[PDB]
Amino acid sequence: RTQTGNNTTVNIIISTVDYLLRVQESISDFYWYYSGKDVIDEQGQRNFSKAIQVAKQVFNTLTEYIQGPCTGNQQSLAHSRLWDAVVGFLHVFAHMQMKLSQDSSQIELLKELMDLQKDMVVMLLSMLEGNVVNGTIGKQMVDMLVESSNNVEMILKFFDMFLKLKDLTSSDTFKEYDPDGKGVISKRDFHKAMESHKHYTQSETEFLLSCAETDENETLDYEEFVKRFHEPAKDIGFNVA
Repeated sequence: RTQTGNNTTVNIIISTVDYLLRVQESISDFYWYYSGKDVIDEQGQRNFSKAIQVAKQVFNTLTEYIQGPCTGNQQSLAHSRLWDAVVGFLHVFAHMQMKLSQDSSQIELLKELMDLQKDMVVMLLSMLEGNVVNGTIGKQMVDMLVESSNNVEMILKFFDMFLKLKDLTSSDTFKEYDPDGKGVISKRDFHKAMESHKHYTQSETEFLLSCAETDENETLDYEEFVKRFHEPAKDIGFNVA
């Protein structure tokens, strides 16, 4: 952050967040390109992977900067332009978290994006390490969240809609629909399960059915479905909470 002895000082902490802000804008533009189109091609999916890797590394560098309650680094990044990058990533996450889930060919991209979200939330947690009551960092973070209100609402609804999935699949009402231990429920019986659960609204039920991949047998493995959509929700949502 500061080279005391040297005549001239260069703020690497601010240069890193400037690069993060540039790369987040690039990712947002590339998403806006790939928004209207139904399916993402292989080249686009690979470019997303490389950009997500770069952003993940930058986030890890920043969180390594701001651990060991480095007060100077924390204050500098609080006054820097990090909040714009965070509010951009929040929008990108909130929309791709709708979009990639419906398609069954973007599982790897979805995992990369949910890992990037976890790292961003970890850096946000490290931002508040050793916080004081009514702190400037807390106030700026609340302002950033308020600016990104809608995206946080959609992310939190997505997380809840899949956190209730474990309770649904471990409930006895599901066991009487599937009395066998094979774990491959039919798509028809799965919809009857969502209807009987009556903890899921019609929109949530139809979205979960759409996001459920089924083979030519018209049956899906609910075990694999929950084992794909539950743990990322759990680990990211715990840090958000």
